[PDB]
Amino acid sequence: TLSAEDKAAVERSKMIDRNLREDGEKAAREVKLLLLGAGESGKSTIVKQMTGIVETHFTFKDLHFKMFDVGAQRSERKKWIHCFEGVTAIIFCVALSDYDLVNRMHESMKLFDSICNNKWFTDTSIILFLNKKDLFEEKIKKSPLTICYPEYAGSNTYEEAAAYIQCQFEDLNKRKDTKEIYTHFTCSTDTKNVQFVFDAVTDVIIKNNLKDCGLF
Amino acid sequence: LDQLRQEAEQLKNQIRDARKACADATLSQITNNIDPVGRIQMRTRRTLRGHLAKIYAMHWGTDSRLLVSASQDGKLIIWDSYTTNKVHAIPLRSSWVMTCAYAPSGNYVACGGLDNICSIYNLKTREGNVRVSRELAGHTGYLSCCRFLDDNQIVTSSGDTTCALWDIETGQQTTTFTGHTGDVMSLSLAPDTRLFVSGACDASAKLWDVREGMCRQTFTGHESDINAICFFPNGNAFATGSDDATCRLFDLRADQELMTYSHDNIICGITSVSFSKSGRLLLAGYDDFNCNVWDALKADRAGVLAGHDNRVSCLGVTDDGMAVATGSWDSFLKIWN
Amino acid sequence: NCCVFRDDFIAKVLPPVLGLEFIFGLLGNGLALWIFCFHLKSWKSSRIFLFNLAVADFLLIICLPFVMDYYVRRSDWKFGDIPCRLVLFMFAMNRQGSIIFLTVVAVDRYFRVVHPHHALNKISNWTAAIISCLLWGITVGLTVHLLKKKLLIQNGTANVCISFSICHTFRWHEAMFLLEFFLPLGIILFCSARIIWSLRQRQMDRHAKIKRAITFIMVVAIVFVICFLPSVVVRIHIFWLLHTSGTQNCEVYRSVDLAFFITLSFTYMNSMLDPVVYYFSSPSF
Amino acid sequence: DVQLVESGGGLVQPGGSRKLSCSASGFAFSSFGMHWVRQAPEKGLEWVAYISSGSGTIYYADTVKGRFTISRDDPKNTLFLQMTSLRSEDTAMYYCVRSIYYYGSSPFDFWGQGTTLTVSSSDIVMTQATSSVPVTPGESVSISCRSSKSLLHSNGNTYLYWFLQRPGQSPQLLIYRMSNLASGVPDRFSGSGSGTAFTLTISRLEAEDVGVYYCMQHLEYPLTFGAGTKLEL
Amino acid sequence: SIAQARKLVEQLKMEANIDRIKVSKAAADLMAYCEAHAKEDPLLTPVPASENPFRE
Ligand SMILES: O=C(O)c1cc(N(Cc2ccsc2)Cc2ccsc2)n[nH]1
Repeated sequence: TLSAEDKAAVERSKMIDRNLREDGEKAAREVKLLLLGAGESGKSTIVKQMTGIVETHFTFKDLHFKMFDVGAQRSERKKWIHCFEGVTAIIFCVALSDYDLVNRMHESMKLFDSICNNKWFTDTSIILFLNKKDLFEEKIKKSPLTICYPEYAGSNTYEEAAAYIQCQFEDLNKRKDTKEIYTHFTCSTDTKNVQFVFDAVTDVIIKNNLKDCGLF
Repeated sequence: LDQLRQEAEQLKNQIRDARKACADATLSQITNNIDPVGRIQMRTRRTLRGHLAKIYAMHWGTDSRLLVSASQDGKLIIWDSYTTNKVHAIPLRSSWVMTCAYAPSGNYVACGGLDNICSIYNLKTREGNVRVSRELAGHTGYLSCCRFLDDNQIVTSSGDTTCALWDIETGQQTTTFTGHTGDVMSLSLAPDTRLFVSGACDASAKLWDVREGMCRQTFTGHESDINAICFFPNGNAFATGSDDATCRLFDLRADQELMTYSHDNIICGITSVSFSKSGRLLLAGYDDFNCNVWDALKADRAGVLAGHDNRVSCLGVTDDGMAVATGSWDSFLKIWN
Repeated sequence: NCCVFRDDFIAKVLPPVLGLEFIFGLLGNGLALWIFCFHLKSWKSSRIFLFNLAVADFLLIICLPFVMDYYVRRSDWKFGDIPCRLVLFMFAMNRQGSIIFLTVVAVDRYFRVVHPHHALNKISNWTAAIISCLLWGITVGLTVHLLKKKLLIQNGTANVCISFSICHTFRWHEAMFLLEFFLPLGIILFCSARIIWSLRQRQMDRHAKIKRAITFIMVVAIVFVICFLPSVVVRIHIFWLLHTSGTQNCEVYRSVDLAFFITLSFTYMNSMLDPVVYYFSSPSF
Repeated sequence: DVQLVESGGGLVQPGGSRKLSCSASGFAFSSFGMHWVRQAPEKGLEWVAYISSGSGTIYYADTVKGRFTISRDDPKNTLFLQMTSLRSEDTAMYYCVRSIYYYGSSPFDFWGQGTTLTVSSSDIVMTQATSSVPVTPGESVSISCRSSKSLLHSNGNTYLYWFLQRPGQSPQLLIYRMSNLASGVPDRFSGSGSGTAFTLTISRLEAEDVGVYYCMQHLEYPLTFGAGTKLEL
Repeated sequence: SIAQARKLVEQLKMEANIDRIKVSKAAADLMAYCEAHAKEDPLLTPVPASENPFRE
C-alpha cells in the first residue's frame, strides 16, 4: 500500500539504521578514561607516556583507550560534568612535590573531595597517580611535612610518603561501599604507568560484567 | 571608587521604584473570569528509535514535518516525523554536542558543544552527501545554543558570558554582545528577528537588539541558574525556566514580572520550556522524567506528559502547533498530539 | 521381555512428595515469570537465558498434576494412548532443557569472569534469542521418540506408562541421560572452578559481593550434583545387574525398580530449588 | 564535476551477447539507485532496468525479463548491464540515469551520454496527442499529457515527471511531481493539472528551447514514457 | 576597576530611561491575543482524527 518512492525511502532508512547499529557496536568496545588534575601536576608527562576537549587515543594489549582531558575549560564545572557520566574510570594526577609551594596540596585535596563525592560519579572507580616522587624526596630531605600537615607526627623520610599522603587522599571517599580508589606512585620514567591502568580497567570491567549478569 | 558603590545602588533603587509605581494590578486578578482550559490529555503518537546515547537537543523544521536531533553518541539525525523514516545521519567530528539547529529555509543545519566550535553542515549538495559547509571558531568556552537568523547569519551563546552574531560566508564575528556575569545557557529569537533574549547562570535574562548590538533590558527575579527561555508568539513576553523548580513569565513592554508557575510537589529543576501556537499553554520539561502543561493565563496545571524513563532534555512545538516533540536522556524522542 | 511391576510401597510414599514439589515449583516459577515479564524492563543475554530456564522449569507443571492420578488405584491411569503419550514427552523435554540451560548459564558466567574482554560478553538480544531457539530445537529433537506408539504395558491398567523401567534395551531412555548428567556436570564443575580460582588469585575477593558470588557459584554446582546424581547410579546398578547376576528374575529387580522412582522423586526438586538459587538470592531485583 | 561515461556498444549479430559499462565520477555512487533507459533510433524513450542502492532491489521491463542482467560495483564506481540473445528489435542507444529516493529528493537528475548498440539483421498508458507544434520565439506554449489511470496517490503526491531532450543531446530533468522545478531550470517553465490530465506551460520561449518533451509516470514500477511532443521553429 | 564601574553606571543610566505601561494593559493585551487565536490551536482544542496528520 506504498508508492515506489516510499518503498525506496524505507529501504534507505533501513540501511541507515544498519550503519548506525554497526557504528554503535564498534564504539561500545572501547575504554573511556577522564583525566583530571590540579594544573601543572604532571598531566603532560602522563599523556606523554601514552581550545576545549582534548582526546588522546592509544592501544594496549588489543584494547583501545580514549583519554579525555578538560584542562582548557575555565567555565563552571557543574554544568558540563554530567556529560562524562558513562566513563569507566577517572585518572587523577597529583604532585607530591607541591606540598611546599603556595597550600597547593590543599587545593588538590579540595578538588579530589569535590569530584569523588559528585552525584554522577557515585559508581566510577578512581585511579590516583602521585607524581614527582624523586623531587618530593629531595625536598622532604630538608623541608618537613608539618608545613603542609601540622597535625602530622612522624619521621621525615620518603617511607612516610605512603603514610599521611596516600591515607589522606583515600580517606575522602565517604561512600566506600560502591567505588574503589587505586593509588600508584610514579616518576619521570617508569614504563609501568600504563600497566596499572590496564589492571584497574580490567577489574572495573569484571565488576561491570558481573553486575550485569546479576551475580552481584 | 565611590561611584560604583553609590551611583549603581541609587540607579537600582530608581529602577525598583519605577517598576513598582507601574504595577496597577496583577495578571491573575485580570484573568479571573476566563474559563479554565480543562484537563488536557495527550497520547504518544510516534516514538523514534535509533539513538544509542543521551539526546541533548532537537529542533523542528519550518514545514512541521522534518526534525533534527543530536546525541552524545556522535550522530546528528534528521527524522521525517509523519512516517518515522530517517533522511540523513551526519557523523560529527566531536561527539560532545550540546545543541543543534535547523535553518528556516531547510538547507543548512548547525551544531556545537564542548569543542567551542560551531559546525554548519550543508544538506542540498550536487554530490548527494552531507559535508561540513563551515566551521566557526572564536569562543573561549563551551557553546550551549545556536539559532539561525537566515541562510547567511547565526547567533551563538557559550559558557563565556558572551553572545556572538556571525557571518557564515566570511566566518568572522560580525558582532559581540557582552554584559553577563556567568555562563549563558540559552537564547531565543523574536518572531521578527530584530531582538533576542538570553538567560544566564547569573540568574538573569537580558534583551539584546541584533542591529545596534547593545543590551536594552535586564530581567531578574530568579534564585538560581536559567536553563531555558522562549518567546511568547505575540513577541511581547517570554517565559524562563530555572533550577529552583519554577517558571516565570516576563513582559518586555512593562519591564516587570507577570506570573510564576510553581508547585509544592515539584522540587526538581526545569530543562526546557515552550509555548503553544495560540500562547494559552506553556509546556515545561522537568528533571523528574515528566513534562507539565501549565495554563499560561492562570498557572494551573492542566496535564502531564509522563512517558519517559529519564530526564526530559529537549522540548519543541511545531510551527503550526499540531504536535509536541520531547527528547529524553534514555535516547528516545516522542511526538505527542 | 521385562517386568515393570507395581509395588505397594510406592503409593504410601511418593504421591505426597510429588504433590508438594508440584505446588512449590508452580508457585515459585509463577512468581519468577511474573517478576521477569513485569519488572524486568531491561533484558540482556543473561536475563534471556534465566527467563528460558524459568519457562522450561515451569513447563513441567502443565502435566505434573496429571501423573498424580496414579494415587487412586496404585498403578492406575484412566486415560488413552495420546493423553499419556504427551505427558512423558513433556517431562523429558523439560528435564533435558533444564540441564542444557544450566550449563549455558554456567558457561556464560565463566566467559564473563575469566575472559572479560572477549566479544562474546557483549551480544545483542537477537543473538541470545537465536541461540535459545536453537537449544530449544535441539532438546525437542533429542526428546522426540515414538510419543504415543509404545508407552503402554497393560495388565491391571491398559496403559501402565513406564519409560525408565528395568527392561534391557539401548533405546533413547534409560541409556542417554547418563551423558546428560555427566558431560554437563563436567562443564559446570570446570567453569565454576576456573571462575573461583581466577577471582581469588587476583585478590578481588575482598568485597563481600565477590564472596557472595563465589558462594552462589559453588552452590549451583552442589545443587546440581545432589539433585541429578542418584538416579544415574541406580541406572548404572541396573545395567550391571542386566549382565548375568541373576538375570531374568524380577524378584531381585523389585528393590532396584523401587529405588529408581524413589530416587527420581528428587529429580523434580530442582523445580523448587532453582527458583531461589538463580532468580532470587541475587542483588538484581 | 559530476559525470557518467558509458561504453560497450557496437555491431552485434542476432543471438549474441554483449556487456555495457557505465562509470560514474563526481558523486557518492554508493547512495544512488541506477536506471538503464533505452532510446530506439527514431522513437520515444523506454525504461529497461533498475538497480537499487545496496543491490537489495532489482526490476526489469517485461520485454527483457530473464534476458538482461544488471549489476553494480561500488568500490570502483561502475554499473554493468549484461545482454544475452539479442534480437533485431534491441538496436537502440542506451543511457545511464541516476536517482536518489528520500523525502523531498529529486529522481532522475543526471543522464549519461549514451552508447549506441546496433544488431544486424495493466501498465499505465501515458498519451501525448500532439506530435508537432510550430512556435515562434517570444510567445508562450502549452504541452498536454494524459494517463490511463489516476496518478494521485493517497499521500497527496502526484508522480509525474517532465523531461526535455534537445537535438543531439541527452535528456535533462525539467519538472518532478508536476509542481516542483528541477534545480538549475529557469523559472519560465511551470507545470499543473489534476490526476489523469497534466499540462506544462512555458511563458517566454527562447532559441534554446526547441526539442522533444516527454512525460513519465512513477506510480507503478513498469515505468512508461509518452510518445513525445516536439517544438519547431 | 574604574572602567568597569563607568561601564556599569552608563549601562544602568541608559536602561533606566525607557517608557513603561501599566501591568493591567499588558495583561489585557496578552489575554486578548490568547482569546483571538483560540480556534487556531490544535493542542488547546482537539482536532478530529480525520484531519490529524499523526493519527495512528
Ligand atoms: O519424567 C519422566 O521421564 C518420568 C515420569 C515418570 N512417572 C512419574 C514419576 C516417577 C518418579 S518422579 C515422576 C511415572 C508416570 C508418569 C506419567 S504416567 C506414569 N516416569 N518417568
